[PDB]
Amino acid sequence: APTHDVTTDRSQRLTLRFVPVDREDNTYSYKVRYTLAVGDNRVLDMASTY
Amino acid sequence: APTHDVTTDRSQRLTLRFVPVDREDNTYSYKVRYTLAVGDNRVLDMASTY
Amino acid sequence: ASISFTSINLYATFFPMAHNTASTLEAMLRNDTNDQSFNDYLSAANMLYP
Amino acid sequence: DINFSSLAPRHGTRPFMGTWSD
Amino acid sequence: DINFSSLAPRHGTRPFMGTWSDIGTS
Amino acid sequence: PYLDGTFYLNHTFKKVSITFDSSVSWPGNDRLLTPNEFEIKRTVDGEGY
Amino acid sequence: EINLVQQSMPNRPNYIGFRDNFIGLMYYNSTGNMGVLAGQASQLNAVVDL
Repeated sequence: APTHDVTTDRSQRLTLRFVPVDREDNTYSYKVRYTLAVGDNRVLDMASTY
Repeated sequence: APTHDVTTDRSQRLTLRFVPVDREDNTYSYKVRYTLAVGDNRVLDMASTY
Repeated sequence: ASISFTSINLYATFFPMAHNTASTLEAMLRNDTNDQSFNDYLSAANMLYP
Repeated sequence: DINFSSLAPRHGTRPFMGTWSD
Repeated sequence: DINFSSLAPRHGTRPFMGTWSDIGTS
Repeated sequence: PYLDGTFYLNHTFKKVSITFDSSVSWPGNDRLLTPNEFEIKRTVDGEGY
Repeated sequence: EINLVQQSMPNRPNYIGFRDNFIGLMYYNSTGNMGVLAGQASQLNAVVDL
């Protein structure tokens, strides 16, 4: 396995939950807004969002 | 009392109330996030937060 | 038949990339010769005629 | 065909790409 | 004891004429 | 199942926790949603885990 | 006529109220319920609870 500069997890979770910051509960639609934050020195793939 | 360089004459609050930026109630937990901001030339002590 | 939602969360899974490596890749992908591009698998104009 | 414990890159990532200190 | 040596700089109070003032970083 | 690999009783696990020297938690340093213990399965949920 | 004869005793005193310094009203020393204090840009947690 490679070592140096391939992985560090110094107090950073692999999974972050993000709870809504606005919500709407209309009869035919439910809207939810989030603040999706990607910290410094992190890259997020949007193919792992659900 | 010292007459200068111990108190600002600028408009500054001595108390600030940070409303949640996100909250979600679970079934037995309550999660509350804030953005705690400290302005320039203001020093905050975490003793006095509650 | 009815449906109602209580709580919709967003879960985002971040790779724990090394910090130096992470911000090397930030520099590269903040350039306009390295701008990402996507396409639909079905690239089409869709028209329904009666 | 391919299977697990054999997915080897060998090579690192960053300090080969020249950097020099302040 | 149970842990408490988490104390101040071991200064003394600054010298003055007329009991008090402020000198800051001087 | 020892020799034939005919396992069938893996669904009975509900946690495993790994520590080294009884003061280091191996998947610790924040990784999992609950960092210091793996949980194979959770009954009575509330975080949507 | 025989339910004239009955006896009574007060119920046990039971006092209910929040703990000594609000003990157990926040998760400390917990998994998946850790607090956060972090930068806003950095996003890396500066609290580790064991």
